[PDB]
Amino acid sequence: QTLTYDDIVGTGLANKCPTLDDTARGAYPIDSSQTYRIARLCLQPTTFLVKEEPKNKRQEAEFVPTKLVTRETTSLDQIQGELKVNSDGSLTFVEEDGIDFQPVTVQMAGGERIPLLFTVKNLVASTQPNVTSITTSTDFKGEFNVPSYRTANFLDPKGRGLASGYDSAIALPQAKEEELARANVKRFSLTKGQISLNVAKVDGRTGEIAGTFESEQLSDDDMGAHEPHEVKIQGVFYASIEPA
Amino acid sequence: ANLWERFCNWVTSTDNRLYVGWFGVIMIPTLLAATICFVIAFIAAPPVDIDGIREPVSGSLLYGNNIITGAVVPSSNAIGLHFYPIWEAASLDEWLYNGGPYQLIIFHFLLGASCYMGRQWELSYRLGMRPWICVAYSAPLASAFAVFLIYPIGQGSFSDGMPLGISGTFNFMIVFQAEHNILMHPFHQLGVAGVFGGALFCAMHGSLVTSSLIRETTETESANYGYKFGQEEETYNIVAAHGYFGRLIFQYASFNNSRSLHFFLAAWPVVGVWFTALGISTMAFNLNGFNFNHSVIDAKGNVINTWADIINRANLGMEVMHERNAHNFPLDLA
Amino acid sequence: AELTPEVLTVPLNSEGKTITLTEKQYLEGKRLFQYACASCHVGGITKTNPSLDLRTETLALATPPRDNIEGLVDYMKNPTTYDGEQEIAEVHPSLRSADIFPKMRNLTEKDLVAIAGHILVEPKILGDKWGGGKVYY
Amino acid sequence: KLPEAYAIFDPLVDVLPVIPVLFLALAFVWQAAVGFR
Amino acid sequence: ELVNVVDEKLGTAYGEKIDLNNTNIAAFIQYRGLYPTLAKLIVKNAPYESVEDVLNIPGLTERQKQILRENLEHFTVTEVETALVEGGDRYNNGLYK
Amino acid sequence: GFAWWAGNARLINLSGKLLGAHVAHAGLIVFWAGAMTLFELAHFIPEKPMYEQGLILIPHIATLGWGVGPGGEVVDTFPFFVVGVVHLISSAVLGFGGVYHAIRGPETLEEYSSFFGYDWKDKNKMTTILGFHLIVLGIGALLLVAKAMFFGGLYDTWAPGGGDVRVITNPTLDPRVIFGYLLKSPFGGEGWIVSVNNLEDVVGGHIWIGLICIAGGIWHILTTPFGWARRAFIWSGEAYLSYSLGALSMMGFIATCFVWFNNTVYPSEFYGPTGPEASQAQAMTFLIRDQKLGANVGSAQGPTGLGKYLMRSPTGEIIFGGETMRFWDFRGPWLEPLRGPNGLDLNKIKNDIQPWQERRAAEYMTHAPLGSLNSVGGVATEINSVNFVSPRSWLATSHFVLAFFFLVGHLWHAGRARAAAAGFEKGIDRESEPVLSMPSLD
Amino acid sequence: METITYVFIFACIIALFFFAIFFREPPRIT
Amino acid sequence: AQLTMIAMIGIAGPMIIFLLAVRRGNL
Amino acid sequence: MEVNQLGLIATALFVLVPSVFLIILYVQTESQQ
Ligand code: CLA
Ligand code: CLA
Ligand code: CLA
Ligand code: CLA
Ligand SMILES: CC1=C(/C=C/C(C)=C/C=C/C(C)=C/C=C/C=C(C)/C=C/C=C(C)/C=C/C2=C(C)CCCC2(C)C)C(C)(C)CCC1
Ligand SMILES: CC1=C(/C=C/C(C)=C/C=C/C(C)=C/C=C/C=C(C)/C=C/C=C(C)/C=C/C2=C(C)CCCC2(C)C)C(C)(C)CCC1
Ligand code: OEY
Ligand SMILES: [Cl-]
Ligand SMILES: [Cl-]
Ligand SMILES: [Fe+2]
Repeated sequence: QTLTYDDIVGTGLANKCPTLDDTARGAYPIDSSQTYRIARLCLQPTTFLVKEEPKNKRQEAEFVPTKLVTRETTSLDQIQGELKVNSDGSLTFVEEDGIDFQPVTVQMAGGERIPLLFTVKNLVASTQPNVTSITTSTDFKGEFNVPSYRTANFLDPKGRGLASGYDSAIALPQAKEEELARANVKRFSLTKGQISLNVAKVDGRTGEIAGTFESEQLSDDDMGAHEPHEVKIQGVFYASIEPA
Repeated sequence: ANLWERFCNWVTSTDNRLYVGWFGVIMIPTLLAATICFVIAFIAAPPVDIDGIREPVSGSLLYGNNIITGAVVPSSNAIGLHFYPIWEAASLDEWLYNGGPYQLIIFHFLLGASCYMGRQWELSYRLGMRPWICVAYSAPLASAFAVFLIYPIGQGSFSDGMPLGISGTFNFMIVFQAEHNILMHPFHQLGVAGVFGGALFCAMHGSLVTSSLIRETTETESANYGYKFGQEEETYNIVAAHGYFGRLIFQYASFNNSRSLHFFLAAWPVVGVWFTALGISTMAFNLNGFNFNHSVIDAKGNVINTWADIINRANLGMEVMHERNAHNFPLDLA
Repeated sequence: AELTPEVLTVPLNSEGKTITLTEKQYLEGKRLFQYACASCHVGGITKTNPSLDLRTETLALATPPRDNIEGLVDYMKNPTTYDGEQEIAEVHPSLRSADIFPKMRNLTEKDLVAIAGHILVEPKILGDKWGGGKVYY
Repeated sequence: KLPEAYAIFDPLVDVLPVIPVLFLALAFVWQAAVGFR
Repeated sequence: ELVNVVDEKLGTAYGEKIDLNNTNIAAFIQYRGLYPTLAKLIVKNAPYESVEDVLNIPGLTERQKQILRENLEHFTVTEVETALVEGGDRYNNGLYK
Repeated sequence: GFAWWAGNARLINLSGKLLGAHVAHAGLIVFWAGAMTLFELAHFIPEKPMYEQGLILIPHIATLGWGVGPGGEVVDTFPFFVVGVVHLISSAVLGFGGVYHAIRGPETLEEYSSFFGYDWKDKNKMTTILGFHLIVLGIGALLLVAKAMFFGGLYDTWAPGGGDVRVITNPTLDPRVIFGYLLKSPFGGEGWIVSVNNLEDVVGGHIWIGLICIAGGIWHILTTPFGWARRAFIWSGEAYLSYSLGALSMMGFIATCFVWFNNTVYPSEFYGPTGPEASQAQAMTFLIRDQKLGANVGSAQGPTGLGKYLMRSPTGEIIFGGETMRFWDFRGPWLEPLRGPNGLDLNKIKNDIQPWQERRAAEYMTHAPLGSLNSVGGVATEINSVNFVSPRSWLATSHFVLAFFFLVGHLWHAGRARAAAAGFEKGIDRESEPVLSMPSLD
Repeated sequence: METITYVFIFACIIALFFFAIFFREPPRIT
Repeated sequence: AQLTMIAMIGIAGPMIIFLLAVRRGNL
Repeated sequence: MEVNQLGLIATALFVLVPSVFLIILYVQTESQQ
């Protein structure tokens, strides 16, 4: 049994991944031969931690918590990709497609908004070797790409952009432009992130799994205007497996 | 002498320095809530993502605004027409980012100002007046409803409601002109006639009474001391006013009846402003100004531009630049 | 300037034969184009696929060529994609799809010619404005 | 279009919906004749 | 040291030919037989080491190979520019009329 | 005592001439319904959507199940003609009673028969007249129920297969549903009674209202007002008119929103798409166009960082991106097949969009209710070419205007009625100025 | 400093309101 | 053919007034 | 913000000078009756 749109709509459950029965401590075994896909990978974050800037040398600031201000708009879902068996029994998941990004802005203490592109774009995550069964101790580790939070057409408040827009500060016609080059020349950042996925529940009957994830990635750099923050994301995930 | 009856007598008392009344019972709390939230947001609200694209616009003084540029920013386009009270947000920080204060302020204000109009009816009844001053105020009140409520409803978003700011107001009137060609809309043209005309007749009537003041003073004192509050006789000569004005134009274009003159003074701007409020309220349903773009062509079929076409080139410049990051698809249908 | 025969003279087919419309046919075609087509193709653009317009250079490069009365009358009968590879009668008004596009039901054969005529003459009168979009309004 | 046997009254019908308006105009002809009493 | 990478790409063959690695799909309409079908294939199978790799797209009918051959002189390849290919911008770059 | 320009106030205590005024005016209403319908049919062309044709009355008839079949295809125009003729004819009878009672009949009624005569201050007689009209109204609402259940059904835009006429066999009687609507928020995603989205609930509510109206009609025939009502109201003809002007105003504002938002009892097939509908249809259109070209619409990040085609609503549902994010509460029969329980289903979008949905979206996007006063369709910067203003824009704006003035009329008459009741409507008594016997404020 | 100035002026206006209303010259008849 | 039936409708109204006056009726 | 430093003195004087003048004339008016 399941729910219809009109039961879910406006509740906030649309932003929640599907969960597994607390009884689901099974194992999903892997035909070294046959192939497999992930038909649906869902990532729901629950916590956003930003790294502070410590000002001095050997202090290294901490990951501090943040308040979400963009509401129940945070989950990645309907993701899919190849699930391969490598020679040594490591499994590798290769993301293909899905709603694999969400803009998020969290608020640090003191008012600073920190936007980010919570993403798993182009994720490739692997297991240890000698798997043969997906179990409630299987870990995936991998990395993904983080494109620029704004894409190329995006126009700052003075009409300046990368693939469109003014190339100077037109309101300051005879100002010295070298002060303003960082704000005038937009740059498209492309950085990597890292993610661990920890399986803690498995339905051996149905091929569904679920657990916990932690990813680390960079926040928005406003097309090069300013330095990014480091962000740690914790949440829960769910995935379904199919014989491809 | 009963408690409720003594309360009722204080609410409706004609002896309070400011009349309360039953309409006042709703007005006072709601105008206080809207005023207090407005004042605090104008000074100190953080930026608000008006257009739902995670691009917050800074509207308050502490975030780098002056009196001219500051505003309380309309709520997020992501909210559209959904109700967004404080208790629907996970926290005040979220409510601030998404533009919650705008909704609180406009709903309380519209309510309180509605009760303001009723309060005008009520005291007039308590005083033995005729009742229709409130009908005069319905013209401004309708105007406020149109830009804060009706236009969002028709467009589907308080994000397109009018901003509570001086420059916000200008941003609203510029986008309105590009999406509705309000200048070519006859109801707006009636508003202008109502407002130009209203200022004209204000000046006329004030200058005509002032010209015919009866000498009651010396050159060393304000003529204004020639009138004493409550005096029974009138303080100017209306026949002398009529005799000047009738000759300036012709006799029959001048009023010799003060009641007809003053009712004309009331009706002209009230009716013009009803229409211009109707204009906003109907352009809310996208029934827009006259469109004569390329209406003149020559024998071959070349377009012969008129001033309507030049207007269109301005509208186009507004259209393509407004909310420059918000549109992904080629037609701005709301 | 006026609606002369030189302007009303448009390619019939890709051989290179020409045909000269009358002023009547031209105004017939314009009327019919407003009736059956302008909702998507006002001004020679395509609101629902702006990448493809009705400029003559665009039609000339379509497969099969559409910069002529025959190619256009055929298009209204059996529309294809720009490269000719698939028939799109299911989603484009055509005589072949008049069961689902009821406005095409009363179009006769000479109506098609007037319409195709309008489309070929209008660029000659309006120039870049036809298929140019709001930049040229 | 109308059924054919009424083909005839097609241009009368193009005019009928405006007749209610005429009644308002008509109230002013009546008052002009009676002196706006 | 701060360069606009899009402007810089206009100084390359990207500025004169259809760049099989970067150009939005709407540009395949300026030469016949290429849109939508081959355009769709070229874009999905990008990126290309050199212009002649297009002919090694699996599934090509010999008619398709002929049209590509006909048009190789209108193609080029430069390095993929992230800014032009992220966000699905090769399928829709924000530009209509 | 009234000038010529307020001359209809001279009928207030002339019950016979005032009856003629009402009945003649009722003839004007029936005349226009008839004449307008016949004008529309004369001009109707069946191959063209109704909403390309300036029609507001034919759409109301089609909606009751007459003259149309599956898809709103017009099958038979005769019902339209019949409706016009019978209305036009019936207005002569009302015209006839009208001019008779207004010019020739007894000026006042109460001396002829003590049944038809009334005094405005007769609280009993007035609630009795009220009750008769309540029962009439109740009967009318059941007429709709009878058509839906016994005489052919109603057009159901939602009917599987593109819409069709359907008989309503199981009207919703559950009062938790019927009256549940009356307590939904009027704000977005809720929409009070405007959100009613199925004909079971429409038929069922008309059962309730018919019964409620008959019940209350009998109540008011049988009772006299209680003292708390006697003391709270003004009992006079102007006062009663003011009460009704307020009700008409409120109803006109509701109808405005009804025709602007509801695509169930104003099927889009006949009235054109709603503003929200058209806006969603554009996002659908380019989503389809781009996906056919190979775009992965689920993973395509737009300029802002939000999805270019798909994003989440504030509660997480997958929705169309761009400015139309504001219209995600929209529901229409061409769209719902793509919806799962998290909102738009990416796998249905990839695999299951049908040509008829591509067609419907293209059509509704190019028939958005935007247009100039002179009926040039599209945004205000569009060139002349397309002669189109949506019936919904004409119906929403007209009734907003009317609703507004009726509110002004309510304030006008309600205030006057109060002052006339207390005896100062004509001005202040110079010898007894209330304020001159009041203490000074300061 | 600009913020202080704007709010100060607004604050003065609000106080002026207070005196204009409650400490007006009281209108007196004939 | 929009004078073979219209003109008469517009004239109908003012004619009732020209016949009631010129025959003094309760106007 | 990089605002005109003289704005402050200008605003202060713009307020103070005309206001002080009105106060001077009011208080001496009152000391008469
Ligand atoms: C159910 C509706 C209704 C009813 C029955 C009445 C009834 C009455 N009203 Mg009320 N009134 C109403 C609605 C209604 N009103 C509304 C909606 C308003 C707000 C606009 C008013 C505002 C109002 C005022 C201000 C006054 C009345 C008065 C009166 C009384 C005399 C009216 C008279 O003789 O008019 C005579 C009619 C005319 C002079 C004609 C007016 C024509 C209008 C203004 C033009 C409309 C033209 C149209 C839009 C376009 C024209 C097209 C062109 C081709 C001609 C009468 C008791 C009077 C009163 O208080 O007496 C007790 C009075 O002073 N009414
Ligand atoms: C719906 C519109 C409407 C209606 C139904 C009425 C109805 C009425 N008015 Mg009001 N009135 C109106 C609009 C309306 N008025 C407007 C717009 C104004 C402002 C100009 C006025 C100003 C006004 C004044 C100043 C007075 C009235 C009075 C009256 C009443 C007596 C009229 C009389 O004896 O005339 C007699 C008129 C005639 C004999 C002339 C012929 C009129 C007929 C009815 C024309 C109809 C022709 C029609 C095509 C025939 C079809 C026949 C077929 C059905 C059989 C009557 C009930 C009077 C009243 O209250 O008296 C106590 C009064 O003094 N009216
Ligand atoms: C609500 C409208 C209404 C009201 C309250 C009145 C009231 C009155 N009329 Mg008027 N009358 C009306 C409409 C109305 N009439 C109409 C429309 C016409 C023209 C057809 C007339 C023509 C008329 C004449 C010619 C005379 C009256 C007379 C009278 C008085 C006596 C009635 C009587 O005993 O008849 C007896 C009652 C009946 C025979 C019962 C009739 C039942 C009807 C026909 C069926 C009703 C069903 C339903 C309501 C109709 C809708 C059907 C439709 C929707 C398809 C009374 C005050 C008389 C009078 O005042 O003389 C001084 C008189 O001579 N009336
Ligand atoms: C045309 C409709 C109509 C009208 C004008 C009246 C008029 C009247 N009724 Mg009747 N009534 C009607 C229909 C109508 N009734 C029907 C159908 C029923 C059956 C249910 C009744 C049952 C009824 C009873 C049982 C009683 C009356 C009474 C009265 C009198 C007092 C009315 C009053 O104070 O209301 C004013 C209402 C209030 C002060 C409280 C209402 C608060 C509501 C909920 C506000 C909601 C407004 C909101 C903005 C809109 C959303 C609606 C919400 C529910 C979602 C008055 C003469 C009383 C009387 O004296 O009878 C002899 C009485 O006791 N009525
Ligand atoms: C049909 C239908 C339906 C249903 C419906 C219903 C069932 C409804 C109801 C309705 C109702 C149920 C209504 C009510 C109303 C009410 C009102 C509107 C009220 C008012 C009030 C008032 C006005 C008052 C006032 C006052 C006061 C407050 C104080 C003292 C004085 C006085 C009395 C004045 C549905 C939706 C399902 C669907 C579709 C169809
Ligand atoms: C359906 C039908 C019918 C019916 C009809 C009718 C019912 C009629 C009516 C009609 C009418 C009912 C008429 C009316 C007319 C009117 C008019 C035509 C008016 C005019 C007006 C004017 C023009 C005015 C002027 C003035 C004055 C007088 C004063 C002041 C100033 C002024 C300027 C306003 C018949 C039989 C045909 C048959 C067929 C069908
Ligand atoms: O005019 Mn242009 O339209 Ca009414 O929405 Mn679409 O763009 Mn944006 O949000 Mn404010 O603004
Ligand atoms: Cl803007
Ligand atoms: Cl958009
Ligand atoms: Fe005065």
